[PDB]
Amino acid sequence: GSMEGILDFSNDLDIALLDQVVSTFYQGSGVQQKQAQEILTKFQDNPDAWQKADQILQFSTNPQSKFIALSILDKLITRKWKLLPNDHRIGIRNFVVGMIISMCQDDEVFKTQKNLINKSDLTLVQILKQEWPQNWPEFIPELIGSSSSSVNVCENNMIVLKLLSEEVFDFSAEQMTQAKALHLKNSMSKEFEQIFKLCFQVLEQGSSSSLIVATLESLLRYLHWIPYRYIYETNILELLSTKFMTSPDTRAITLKCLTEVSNLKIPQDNDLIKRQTVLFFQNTLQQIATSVMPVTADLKATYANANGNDQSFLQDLAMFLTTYLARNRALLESDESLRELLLNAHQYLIQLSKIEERELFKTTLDYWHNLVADLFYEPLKKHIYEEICSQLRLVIIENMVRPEEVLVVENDEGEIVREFVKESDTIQLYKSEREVLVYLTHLNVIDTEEIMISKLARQIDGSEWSWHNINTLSWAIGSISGTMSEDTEKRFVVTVIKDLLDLCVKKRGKDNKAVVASDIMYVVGQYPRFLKAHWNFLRTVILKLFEFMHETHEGVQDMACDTFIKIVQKCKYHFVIQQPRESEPFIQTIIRDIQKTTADLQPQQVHTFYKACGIIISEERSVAERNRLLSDLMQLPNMAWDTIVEQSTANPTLLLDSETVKIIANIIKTNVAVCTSMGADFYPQLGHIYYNMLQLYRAVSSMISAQVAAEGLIATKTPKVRGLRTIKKEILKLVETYISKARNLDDVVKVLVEPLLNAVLEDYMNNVPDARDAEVLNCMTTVVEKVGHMIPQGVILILQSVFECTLDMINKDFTEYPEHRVEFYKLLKVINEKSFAAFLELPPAAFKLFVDAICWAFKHNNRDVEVNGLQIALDLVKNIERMGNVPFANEFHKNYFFIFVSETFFVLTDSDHKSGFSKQALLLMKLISLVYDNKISVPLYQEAEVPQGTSNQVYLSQYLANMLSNAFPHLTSEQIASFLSALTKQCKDLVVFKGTLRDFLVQIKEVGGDPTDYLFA
Amino acid sequence: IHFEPVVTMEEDEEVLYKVRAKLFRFDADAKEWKERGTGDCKFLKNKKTNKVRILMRRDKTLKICANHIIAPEYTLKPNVGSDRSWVYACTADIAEGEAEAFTFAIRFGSKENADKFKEEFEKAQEINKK
Amino acid sequence: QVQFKLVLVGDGGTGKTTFVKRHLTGEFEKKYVATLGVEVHPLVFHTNRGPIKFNVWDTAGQEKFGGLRDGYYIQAQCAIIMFDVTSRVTYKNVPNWHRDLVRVCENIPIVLCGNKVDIKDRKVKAKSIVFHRKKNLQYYDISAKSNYNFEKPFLWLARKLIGDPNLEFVAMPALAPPEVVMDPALAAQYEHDLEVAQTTALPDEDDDL
Ligand SMILES: Nc1nc2c(ncn2[C@@H]2O[C@H](COP(=O)(O)OP(=O)(O)NP(=O)(O)O)[C@@H](O)[C@H]2O)c(=O)[nH]1
Ligand SMILES: */C(=C\C(=O)N1CC(F)(F)C1)n1cnc(-c2cc(C(F)(F)F)cc(C(F)(F)F)c2)n1
Ligand SMILES: [Cl-]
Ligand SMILES: [Cl-]
Ligand SMILES: [Cl-]
Ligand SMILES: [Mg+2]
Repeated sequence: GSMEGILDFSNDLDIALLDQVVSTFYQGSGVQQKQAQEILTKFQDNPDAWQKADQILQFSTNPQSKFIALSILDKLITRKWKLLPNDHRIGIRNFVVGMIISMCQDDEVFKTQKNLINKSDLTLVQILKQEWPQNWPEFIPELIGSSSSSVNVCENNMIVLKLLSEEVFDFSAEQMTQAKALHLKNSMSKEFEQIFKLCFQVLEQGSSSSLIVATLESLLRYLHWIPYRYIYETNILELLSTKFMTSPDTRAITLKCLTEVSNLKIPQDNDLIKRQTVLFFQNTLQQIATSVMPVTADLKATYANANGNDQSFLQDLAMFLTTYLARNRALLESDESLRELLLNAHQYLIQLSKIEERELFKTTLDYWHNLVADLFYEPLKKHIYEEICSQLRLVIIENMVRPEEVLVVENDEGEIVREFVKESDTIQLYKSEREVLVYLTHLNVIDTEEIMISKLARQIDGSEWSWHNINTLSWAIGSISGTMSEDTEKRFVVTVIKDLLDLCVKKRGKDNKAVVASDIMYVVGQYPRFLKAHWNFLRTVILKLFEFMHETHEGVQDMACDTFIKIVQKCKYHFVIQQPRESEPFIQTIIRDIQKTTADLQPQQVHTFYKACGIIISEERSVAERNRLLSDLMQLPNMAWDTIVEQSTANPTLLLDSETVKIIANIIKTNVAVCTSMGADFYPQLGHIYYNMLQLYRAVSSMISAQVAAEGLIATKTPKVRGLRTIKKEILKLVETYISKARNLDDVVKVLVEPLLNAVLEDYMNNVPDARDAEVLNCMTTVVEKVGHMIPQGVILILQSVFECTLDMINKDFTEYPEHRVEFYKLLKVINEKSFAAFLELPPAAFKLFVDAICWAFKHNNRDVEVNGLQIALDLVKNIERMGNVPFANEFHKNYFFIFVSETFFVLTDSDHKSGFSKQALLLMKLISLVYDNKISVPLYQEAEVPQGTSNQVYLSQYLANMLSNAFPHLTSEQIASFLSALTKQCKDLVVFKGTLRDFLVQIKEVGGDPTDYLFA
Repeated sequence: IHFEPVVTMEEDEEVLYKVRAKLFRFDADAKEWKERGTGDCKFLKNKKTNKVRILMRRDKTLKICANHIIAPEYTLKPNVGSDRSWVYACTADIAEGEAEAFTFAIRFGSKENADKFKEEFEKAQEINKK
Repeated sequence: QVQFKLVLVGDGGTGKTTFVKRHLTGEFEKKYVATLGVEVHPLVFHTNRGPIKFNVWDTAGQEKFGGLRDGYYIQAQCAIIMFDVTSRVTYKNVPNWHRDLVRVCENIPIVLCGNKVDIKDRKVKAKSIVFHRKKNLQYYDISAKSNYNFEKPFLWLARKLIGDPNLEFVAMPALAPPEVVMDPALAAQYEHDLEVAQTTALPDEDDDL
């Protein structure tokens, strides 16, 4: 195609053609646009393309072409500047400077080509980063001088200085060496006196200009780093807080500046400076009230209208008020003449807190947290804010977000339904709102109670009735549990429940009933202290939850199950004892009627119910009685199990019933649920099913294998095979769950482990990859974690069965078998921690695969795998070091030391594993320190490669210099030598060592980095 | 004394059946099913012409992910991996614009819902026959 | 007609392309195929104020595939900055992307999106996400995989661009579909295509739907 002509550098660049390709890309569409994009990228990437930049800038009539030209230059300047002959550096500086001057002196261009001029300015700043001040000492003085010649030049100079400050102070940490950043920061600091003079003069002699706005934009950046004296020893605060607050065009930027002023480092014990800090705040608030809106204004309405920049302004006002007050409100709290200012500022925050905008509300809520936590502790302060706090109680109570526990919500058709998914993004918000409301309740429990009780009264009489209103109030009432004394809470809860029961009688139809039921469940579940004191009520609550377990409304039904277990987790002791005037502990009553109670529940809900019963049973510490309760609880699943075990042992065929498969899975899941809450106490139940369960595991394994053989790999996708594998997975889960909680480890080893390994390991090894359950690896991890020290031969067996076959599944790419990948490395990690001897016993070929596997883990971008890989490597090195001067350790170092060093360097430097930097650095430092400390007892080099006496320190440096020379050929020998000298000297100081690595990572991205940078200290 | 006061194209259709579902289309070029939408799948009978269509819209965006006549020629078939889905060939769906043929799969929250859909699908087919 | 240039930026692997594809076709692409420079896609939403068209410039997040980089931002009218809540480095880079973006586009509405909230092990804690406040960016937790809040960035941007805070998505008109009979000549090829479809398992059979 014709657009490709611009890629032929053997001919002259057709600028007209370039402008067409550029236009096609930015203004075109579809295929033509796509082709132009590819062409432009190729053009841009040509390493000689920079040589065309002058011609483009001169002859192009397309501003985007010129932008692209500048991007080409930026790439050259940032990466290859010192590769250029000196005349090309001068030439480039000159035409960039000249273009900027030329575009500023033509008013129409300066007005209409802002994008191109900003890009030019940034490109200039890239040259400054390379050249200034050492090879451009007069830049600042000449910029200052040029500013007087022209208003356009002066404004543009402010943009250049803003960008320079950003590049030096805000964005240098990642992009420059420590030494170069210090040099540029010191250089800007040394000339700032004169920069500030220009800025202050401009601000003094102007009003609302684009020049003023640009100057203020530059000031915002300077405030990040300049000494406070520039702000406090000049008249600049008066200008910022008065004059520049009056015009809307300057108001936005001025407010941001004042926010950063509020963050300056300022002396603590100077009365004069305190006065100035008060004064600018006073001025600012006066300007807001007279020029923008009074304290009474409805900011909720204004924000919602969204005119002009109003939303941004209100956001910025919130940021200003919260920032200032969190730091300085004490300055306003003692002097009676400052009380009105203090309270007015807080009244604006109250108004801002009524805005409907979740992210803004979090910002103001953070402030309110800061305030109320201070008032909770600081003597004599809360009374100042009593009216503010009272208003805040109302704001929070009226804007409570739905708790995670409340599972019903109103849909688009006005029906109250079960939520489709969890509202995950309001979890933190709820916690934050609760935190503030709890503090507010403590600050004035009478006010809080009066507000809540009177609001509830207005729900009852109907005056304020709505789903929104009863919900937010109920959630607020639940959320303050624990704030009142038991005695006070008693009266409060009784009044609330009486009123909530009135509503539930009156408000009818499934929607209302669901709303009110959800609110009572939430409140009741939030007050276990009350429930523990009032058994008759608790029993009544539980019986009512059981009724709700038969609700046709699935939301209410599900919430009743959650509320049951929530109450049980806190009140379980009261279910296990025999209460006065009861004939039996309530746990007996629950268990006896469990079939009827749970008949309408979905299986997972039944499992939750059983889990709750397990919590209660584990309260019984008399073993005989606990085991009897456990036996009673498990009666139904054990009776179903016993009949199945009889049938399956007669016929493997009866297990081909999908109905039976579901029944079995649900039995095992019920066991898992009970084991989860009972832990070590579950053992007698485990013993009842264990041997038949492992036989069932084997039988189901045979069915799966048979199905894959008969139908192909596709069989693994079928409902039948998935159902069979669910049985295997749940069995593994049950065993893992028990062992993870077991207190009698002797029984685990003597009774559980051998049959488990016998049942699971060969089956994993001898299935095709797609039929292997990652859950086997997960189960073995827990086995090794808990009893690995007691089963050395068992650990060896685990490795033999899973190591090589799993490695082969995951070592072709980084994505297949993701769960196997993750569990594989967790397993290797714990074996290396708990039973290192297992790796010592591996044949040398298998040990080599182990090293390969660890390094392979390094190269993952998946954090779960990467982190474990780096830890295994570090633990392995420690394991080897612990062995001392023995043949295995010597051979390990001879074979693998440099493999670990080089592999670690590779992931450190390839820009694709940045998440692992800290642990990579730790590992590298350990490796280097081993040689530095002479902890490797044999030569790391083969003989005649280097003189016979040669220390490993000398050889390590030679090896690394050669490795780096070949991997990074654009580095000078001195850069490499200096880097390595520093790195090795610093191998006992991790923070310094990491700085040196970060400096190296900067230098490898450019040419001609200064080797003295590695002397930074 | 007078005080002057202060100054979808599914309207002609009956909803025979509604069910929550996930719809897939088969990409034959790749060899995989790709999701087309999740939301309410409705069977709509046009009150003027008595013809029954499937109309399905995505949650939140409300974009049409299925729009086609429940043709008497169509046949719901099981998918190998599911007991709660149907697959079928559609010759003329206009969710994206101009009529286009697809192989669809539709999956439901449960087997019971899937079996209800098929019964309703076949009822609708008999209506379209009349 | 009413169309707006939207640039989508953020670290490689954050879900930019997956997010756009979800909106374009409804699909969820599991594979990670790195975007090369930029991919442009038109995307239309129907609203109570008429149709709004976004020309989505889905840019490459991988430095090695960055192409024209900030060159893509020229004349953008809005933007989405993406990160991954399971990867702290991607949040750490948000200020870098924002810097590069606003240098070219000085006054546009921008949404910041923390993607992949479906993943249980979240690493960028909700409480940590504050960068948007001083920069006046909207923020949403999202998941391209579960569709959690997936419509929110476009709804907010549309509201800002049309200048109507009460703008809502509305159900697009649904024209009567045609009656077509299968071509008898293609019936045998129909049989084959359906067989392959029936015997290719549906993905994510453990999902609620
Ligand atoms: N779990 C989960 N995975 C997701 C989500 N969104 C995207 N992914 C996955 O993340 C990977 C990368 O997605 P992709 O959209 O290519 O990322 P990108 O930001 O466009 N990368 P690039 O900048 O290189 O083009 C894919 O494997 C995709 O399936 C999500 O919400 N949840
Ligand atoms: C209202 C019950 C109702 O619909 N009634 C009573 C009638 F007059 F017979 C008609 N309603 C909704 N929720 C409750 C309620 C819930 C709970 C629980 F904590 F379990 F959520 C407890 C009770 C209790 F009885 F203990 F007070 C009531 N009542
Ligand atoms: Cl431009
Ligand atoms: Cl208790
Ligand atoms: Cl040298
Ligand atoms: Mg992409």
